[PDB]
Amino acid sequence: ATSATATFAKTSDWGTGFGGSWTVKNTGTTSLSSWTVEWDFPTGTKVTSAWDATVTNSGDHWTAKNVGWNGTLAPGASVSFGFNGSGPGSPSNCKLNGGSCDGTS
Repeated sequence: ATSATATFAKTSDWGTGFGGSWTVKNTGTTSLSSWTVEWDFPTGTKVTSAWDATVTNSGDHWTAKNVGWNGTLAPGASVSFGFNGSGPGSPSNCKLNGGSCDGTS
């Protein structure tokens, strides 16, 4: 609502592998620049490969960025990015844009 919102989704899991599908939507807020969605991966999990989004890691915390080098986007738009990780696929602590996430957590 009058801001940036995101939601978690499932792509496809093959036995032990799972396909993460995050949804990013920036509408309402002023002119944007880039979207950075990060979360905590307590349970045995790790993004082995990421597409359309550079997923990084740091100990027990993870983050996903795409325009972290240009940061040039409009105040209104919607984009999604998927990836493949080895584990359950049940991420938590959905915080993006410095602590922001609706319709999920």
